[PDB]
Amino acid sequence: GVQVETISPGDGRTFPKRGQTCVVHYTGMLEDGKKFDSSRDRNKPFKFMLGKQEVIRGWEEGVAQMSVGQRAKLTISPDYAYGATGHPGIIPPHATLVFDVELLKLE
Amino acid sequence: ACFRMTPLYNLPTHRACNMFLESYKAAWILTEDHSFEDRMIDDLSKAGEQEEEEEEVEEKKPDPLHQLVLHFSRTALTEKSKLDEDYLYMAYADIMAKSCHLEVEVSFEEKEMEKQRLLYQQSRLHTRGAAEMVLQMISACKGETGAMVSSTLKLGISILNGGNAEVQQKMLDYLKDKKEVGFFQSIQALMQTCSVLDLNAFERQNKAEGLGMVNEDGTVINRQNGEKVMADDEFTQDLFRFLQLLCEGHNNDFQNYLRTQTGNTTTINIIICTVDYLLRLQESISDFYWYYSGKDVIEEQGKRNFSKAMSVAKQVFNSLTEYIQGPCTGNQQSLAHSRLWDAVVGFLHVFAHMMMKLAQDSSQIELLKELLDLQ
Amino acid sequence: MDILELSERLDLQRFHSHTLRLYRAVCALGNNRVAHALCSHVDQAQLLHALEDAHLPGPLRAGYYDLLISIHLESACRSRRSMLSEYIVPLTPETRAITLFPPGRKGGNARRHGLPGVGVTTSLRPPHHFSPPCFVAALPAAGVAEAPARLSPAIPLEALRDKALRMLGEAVRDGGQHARDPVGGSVEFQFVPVLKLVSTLLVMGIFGDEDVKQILKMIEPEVFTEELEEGLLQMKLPESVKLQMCNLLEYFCDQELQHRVESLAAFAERYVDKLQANQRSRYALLMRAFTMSAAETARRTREFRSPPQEQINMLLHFKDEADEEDCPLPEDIRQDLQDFHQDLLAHCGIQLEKKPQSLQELVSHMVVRWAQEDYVQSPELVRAMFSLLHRQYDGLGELLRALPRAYTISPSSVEDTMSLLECLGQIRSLLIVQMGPQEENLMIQSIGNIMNNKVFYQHPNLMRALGMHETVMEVMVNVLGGGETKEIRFPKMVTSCCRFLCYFCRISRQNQRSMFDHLSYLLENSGIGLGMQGSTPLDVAAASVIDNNELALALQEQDLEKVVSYLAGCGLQSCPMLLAKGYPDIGWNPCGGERYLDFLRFAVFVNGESVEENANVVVRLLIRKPECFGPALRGEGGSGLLAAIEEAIRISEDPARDGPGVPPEENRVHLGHAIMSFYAALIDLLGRCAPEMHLIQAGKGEALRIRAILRSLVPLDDLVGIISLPLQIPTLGKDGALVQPKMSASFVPDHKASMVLFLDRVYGIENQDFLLHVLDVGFLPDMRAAASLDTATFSTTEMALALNRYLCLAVLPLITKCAP
Amino acid sequence: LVYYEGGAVCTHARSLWRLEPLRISWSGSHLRWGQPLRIRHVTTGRYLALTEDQGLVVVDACKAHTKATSFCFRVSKEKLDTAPKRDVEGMGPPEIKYGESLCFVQHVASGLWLTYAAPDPKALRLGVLKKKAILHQEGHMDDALFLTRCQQEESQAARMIHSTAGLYNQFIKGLDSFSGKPRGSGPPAGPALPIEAVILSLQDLIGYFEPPSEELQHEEKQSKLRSLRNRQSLFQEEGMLSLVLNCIDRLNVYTTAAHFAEYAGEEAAESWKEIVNLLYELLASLIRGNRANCALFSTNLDWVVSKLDRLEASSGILEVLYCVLIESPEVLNIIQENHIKSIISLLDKHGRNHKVLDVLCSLCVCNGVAVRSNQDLITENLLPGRE
Repeated sequence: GVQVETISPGDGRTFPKRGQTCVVHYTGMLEDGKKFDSSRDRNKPFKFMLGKQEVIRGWEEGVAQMSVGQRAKLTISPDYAYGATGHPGIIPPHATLVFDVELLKLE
Repeated sequence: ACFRMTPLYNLPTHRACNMFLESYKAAWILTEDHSFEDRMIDDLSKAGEQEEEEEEVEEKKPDPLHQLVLHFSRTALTEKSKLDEDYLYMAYADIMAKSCHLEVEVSFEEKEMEKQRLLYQQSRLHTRGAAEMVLQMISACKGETGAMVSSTLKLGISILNGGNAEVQQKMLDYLKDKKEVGFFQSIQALMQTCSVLDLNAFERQNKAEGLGMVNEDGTVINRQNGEKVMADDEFTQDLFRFLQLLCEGHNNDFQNYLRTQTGNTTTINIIICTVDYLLRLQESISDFYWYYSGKDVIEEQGKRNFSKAMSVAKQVFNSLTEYIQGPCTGNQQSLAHSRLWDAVVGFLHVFAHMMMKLAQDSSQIELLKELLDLQ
Repeated sequence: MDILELSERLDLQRFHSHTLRLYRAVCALGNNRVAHALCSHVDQAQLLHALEDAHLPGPLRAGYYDLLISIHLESACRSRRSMLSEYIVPLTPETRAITLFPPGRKGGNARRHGLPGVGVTTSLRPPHHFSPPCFVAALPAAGVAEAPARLSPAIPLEALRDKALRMLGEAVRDGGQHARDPVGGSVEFQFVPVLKLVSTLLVMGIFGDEDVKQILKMIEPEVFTEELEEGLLQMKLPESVKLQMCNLLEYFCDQELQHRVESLAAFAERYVDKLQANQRSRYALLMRAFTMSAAETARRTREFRSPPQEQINMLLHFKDEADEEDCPLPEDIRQDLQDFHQDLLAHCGIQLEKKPQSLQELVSHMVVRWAQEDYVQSPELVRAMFSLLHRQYDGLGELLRALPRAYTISPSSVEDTMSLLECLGQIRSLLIVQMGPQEENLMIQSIGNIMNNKVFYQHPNLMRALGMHETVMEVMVNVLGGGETKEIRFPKMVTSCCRFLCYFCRISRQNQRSMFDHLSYLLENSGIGLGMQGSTPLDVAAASVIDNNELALALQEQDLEKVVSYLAGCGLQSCPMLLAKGYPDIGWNPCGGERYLDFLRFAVFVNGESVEENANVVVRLLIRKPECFGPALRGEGGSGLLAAIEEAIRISEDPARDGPGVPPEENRVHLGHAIMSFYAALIDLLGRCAPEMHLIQAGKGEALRIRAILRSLVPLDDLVGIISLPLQIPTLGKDGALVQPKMSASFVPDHKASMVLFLDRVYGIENQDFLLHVLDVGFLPDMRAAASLDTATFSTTEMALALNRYLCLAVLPLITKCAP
Repeated sequence: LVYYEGGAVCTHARSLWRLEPLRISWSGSHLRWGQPLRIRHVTTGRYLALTEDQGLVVVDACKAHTKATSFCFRVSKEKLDTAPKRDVEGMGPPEIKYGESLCFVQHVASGLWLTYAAPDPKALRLGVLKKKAILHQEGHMDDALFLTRCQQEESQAARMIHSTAGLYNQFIKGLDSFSGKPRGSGPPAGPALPIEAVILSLQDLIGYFEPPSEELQHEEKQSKLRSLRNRQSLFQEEGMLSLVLNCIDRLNVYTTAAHFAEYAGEEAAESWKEIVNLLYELLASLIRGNRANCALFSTNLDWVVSKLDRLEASSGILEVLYCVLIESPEVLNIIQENHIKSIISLLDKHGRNHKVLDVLCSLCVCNGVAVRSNQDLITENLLPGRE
């Protein structure tokens, strides 16, 4: 499913609130470690609003438990991830996915 | 529709702007023109500071004119299924033609100085191979009428103007050393494409004028479209004048080549092809003669139609006269066995009947004069 | 393994270069989803750093530069370049502010030409549209080919411009340095990608005006100084580098010409305002001065009697100065307009320091100097330089060529016009691609948007200039060319292409002529297109001819040859898809012949008026073709038309003779109804082809001869039997519910009216007793039927309504003529 | 059966004919009116003659009897045939003109006039423009036969094509001969394959198909490529493409050199590698640069696809596929996902190759248009793995 682990601690007193947009920086790599997407390479943090389901709904929840200023290691199972169809070209079908999430701020 | 005619102050602003743009483009910019093409060719011709190198002379580097010519030859000689239109070759060929020709008590000296000037401008062109690639353009054109072939034939007309023996010489050698039928096949297809007067087309035009339907925008009576009759007549004139100028100078070798192409695997007689086209011309002329013979008098648009037709016929007759002149005995025999005698008979009957018809009216005297010149 | 190290291993270098070219090929033609997939594999920042690094080998840098330019820009590039040709200027006050020459103390013609590319150009260009690349976005639940096509990935355009400028400056500096090692291993390898980037950015127009000024300084410093770096031309460059910087000059000249166009547009705005004011004043004087003088008032009114366009025209007739006094406009306004004309000539350089100070002259000098230095060995380069040279020599000529393409739009509808230009951009986009179902949905909805546009209704000449109809027929024939006969791929394509072009027919008579130019080749394709459902290319061709007598006259006998040959072919056998439908076979195709026939009938009657020449030609073709007469009334072995009609009614009665029986579209039609539809169509052609009461009263011999052949082909007693044929009437039943047969089986009053129209057109009315017997065989049974029709429930029925229609259209004029 | 036909066949070699006199000495002399003459079709190599059962048909030279085979050409339909002309050595008087004179064709033994069979009923329904040549006593009005000059290199090509076709038919016959039975530990028991002969034939064919050097100037380069078009068209109409493909199939039934030897023997085996490689080279040379050539391969692309996986001539088959793809768009339209996957599998098993990469690039876009489906499929099945 969704496995969460912290590499850097966050404040913990502040949490993402469902229905609030969050600006985050992330790098997306496969299970083997090959990087396919990096918001840092984009140089602007990716923005998403909680509950809109624009983010993969498996990935969306995994952000929620993660505190602000807390560097994350997130693993997504294919059922939570793009799944059997997968993403044409970028993600192979029915493969798990790994991300690291930096929750810089919530707007 | 005149009370409905909206004064330009009541006219919508944007619409008025558009129609004014059209009106100005018609009235001013289209009318004005200055010939920068002469100095264009002059600059493209002149060679400067090559001589300090002293090895390019042994290699004969092309002057910018010669380079443009060589690239056009590259485009033409390159094989393609259809002769593609190039607006650049369109305009460039028009430019070379206009620069080349660049045109009352004139002294001999003055007239000969004009002749030498024309020789020099034709020289600066034929040094490039322009008429050689003109023949190449015809071969690649494969007898397909179009603006491309029209303009390039016009350019050949310009380079041949006055019948330059040197140009006739080089094109004769080129036709010989290619010994290829495709160019002559193009010529035949082309003169097949040449139009003759159509009674059905003329009656359709008569319907157009008589109806004079009001164009839906306001009231536009008596609209005149481009006359479908002899739409290609200018190009036909150009082609027959081209053959004229090739055969000019009474160059018997050129007339023999026109009569028969030994180097070609298949030999065609452009002269008898011309005879056939002349026959179609007579048939058209005689049908129009009968049509206006039913009428009491020829209407003005008809007068213009015959006028342009017989101008075409005049050029055709001049071309045939040039072919036969010299005189080339082979051409003599070829005409002798041909049907141009029946052609002359038909033309004579037409001539007689038009003289009796024209003689009555005073307005017809101008067309009668042109007919006298045709006879 | 380090990329710089790969430079030494030629095998790896070649493989990676071909890998870059492979990404390029797969991304080609604006494959946006593929492009995003590559953005997953290739990082934008990685590409940027690759551009920055100079040590990296030349083939590699060329590959990466191409990938950046294409995978991000090329879609916007092709779109923008396509819409560059069209020149449309709104009537903004900002547009009015524009002038040909920059203001200054010196006279405008004497004033230096405005620095090219600098100023305000209001030509309506849609903004570039990009989609941010993000893969955390949820997978689209919507099905493929239904969601809109993804936009091209987004790049920070400002930063990209600044870096492009930066390595451009570095390239110029290094060229000045003449360092032994060029960037990428060659001078051309160093420069070429930079000029590609500059070309793309400039054509997008994202390249800001100050940076364009900078670029001009780098190209030629001493030239573009506005009141040491060496010119790029002074540096001398290999042939490819010459090619692309020539492209840069070409872009600059295009922008300059666009500036000229908008300048004349703004002058036109000022001038038309002056004309409206002055001509209001003139008319006010006219209502004032008409009491004094009549002869001048008669001519001045005649000037106002003229259509407004011709009024503008003979107003503009001041150039010659022969009749300038005749123009009502005063000498002052004529003077300032002449000043404008001189200004325009000076800007064009038409009117009469070694360094040219003018972009056109310097470009000419550079072309001449190159051809002088050496013969160019690249024919494309030769083509480019000579085209540029000719163009710089003929600016008046460029203006001639562009003026028809120019157009002016009111400021109010600017946004809707912009939307329309976006739609046309989508249309041109799909032309390059091979047709696929997503593209199918795409241009269907895009065409729908085009119809929905009000501006699309408003400026017919403007569309004619823009040429969406030309692009539409192009994509039509691209679809048609591939195996149309074996399989009509995408009837949705063909039907939509009609709906657009067919609507264009309904739009304008000038548009009618415009497509009429292509009508022959359209008909050639339409020879099989009519078999497609409902509206067909044959139908659009038919819509073209109708409503213009001039178009009818321009109709071509050889086109009629092809059409009649098609008609005979339908008579040769039935359509194969009928058997594919399980529809039983018949010796001939009735439906396609019927479509050809109705095309011919739209051709013959313009405003309900026959073209006698066309009728004669069709008569010739019919007499050549017994199949045109068809199986019925064959002659020898000739089934009577009446007998064929009753047999067709019997077939329509017959179950499964018209049906496979093993209707989701319900388009399947009883063969009896179809064949008799064909025959009623033939009768309609034959009646319309009949000569007219005028020139029959004078009696033109050929006219009466054709009429006699018509009466011989069609026996009057046979037609009397046909009109005598009763028609089933819907009746109440089964507790009194009305019983209505299906019209695809039913024998129709439309056909019966075709018969009656032929009768009145050809046989007409001769005898009163003959009239009475015709009535009592066919018209009075119908008129008892009509009497029965007057019922409350019956009045509802569309079929009784149709009876009322055709009876009134025919029986009433019959009474009118026959009353004496 | 020979039928009077018009169209592209007129340009084709099958319309070309070979005519030889009866007397050997001074055979090249001026052809004389009413001369005894023998007609052999250039491509077939068989003679035209009269058979009682079939009237006149093209017959093999061995079957030819030289009297029923003998025909005479006549300027006149009416016949006197009274006194035979005296045979003359040397160049002789010139009677008939090449491409100018019109002539009647007559069979000396029959005296029957050769004419068309006339348009048969219901033949217009076929639409054939070809009508059987028949011998008629009265003949027809159009019995006068007009004659045209052939072209030297075209005739040379036709002669070499006939020899090539004969030798390859015999070689294929030998293949089928030992194909049925595995030789095993015995003699091949068949006539020796013309191995050196086919090697020389292929080598000459490559040399005579070898495309011009690009360094040659534009005009003669264009002329030579035009000759290439004509030559490829001639080999296409003749059927060498098809028969060579049959050859490739027949040698492809054998997997390896030793396995083929087990049917044929080592003395046949050693060349087999070079034979198949140079054969694929011949296919590539013949098909390269010809729309008509690539057109037929579109009918069976999977046939190529299966052979792409084969190892012995991998480079040659790859070049063949390259020429097929780069020249024809329809082949690009018809390709399918299994085929693309097979190409990627080839990339895997043969390792990295810029050539395979370029063939795939051509598979992406062609003729200025890109196949949406092809690009999407290749992205989907190759890009994500990235190995």
